[PDB]
Amino acid sequence: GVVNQPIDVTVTLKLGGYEPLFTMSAQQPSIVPFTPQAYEELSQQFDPYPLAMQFISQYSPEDIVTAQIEGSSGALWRISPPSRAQMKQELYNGTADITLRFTWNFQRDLAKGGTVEYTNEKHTLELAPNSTARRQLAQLLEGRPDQSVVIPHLFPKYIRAPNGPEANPVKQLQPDEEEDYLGVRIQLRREQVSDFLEWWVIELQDCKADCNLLPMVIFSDKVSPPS
Repeated sequence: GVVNQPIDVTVTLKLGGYEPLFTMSAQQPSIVPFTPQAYEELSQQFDPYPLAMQFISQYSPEDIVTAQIEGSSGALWRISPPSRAQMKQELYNGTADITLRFTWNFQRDLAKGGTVEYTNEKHTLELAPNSTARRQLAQLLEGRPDQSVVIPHLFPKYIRAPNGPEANPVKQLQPDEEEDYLGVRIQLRREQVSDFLEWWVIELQDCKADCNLLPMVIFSDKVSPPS
């Protein structure tokens, strides 16, 4: 088989039908293949768990990458003034759930082999009305720069990029599913020029050394040569 490494990893964070808060596309050299050191460290992390190790042993270091996703959105927030107001009101006053969606889409090079260029999926959370996170997110719109909100269980760190179009978080490494996804801290950045440019910034809640990066670990099944 042939290594089938993503050449683009694109992720988004979107609240309801509002203009997406955060978009980012990682490409070379932000897509970092595992070294034997990385593979050893991953193996040490999951050593106590035979199920996890059985999954990991199916992959060579070359089959695994860390997408070092920049947490500052790649684009200015596009939202119109009335929709920004509607979003604030819905967050605060809405009586229905509001969906928060984190998407990922991995592009592959078909010239190497394989048949399915993109493989993707998403994780969604329903933010209940009047919930603390929902009110805190709404509060960020007031533009106090020191403020933030943590959304628990939003970022699936370990994802498989198989030959087919559906890229699921790896259950063997995240056996409690959503409960094993990482918390994400969200902030709104503003620069004075509707008299402010706005963009959103996310980081892993427990980030330490490189809070600007959200490292997504992607296991790619090998592919057959082209035909």
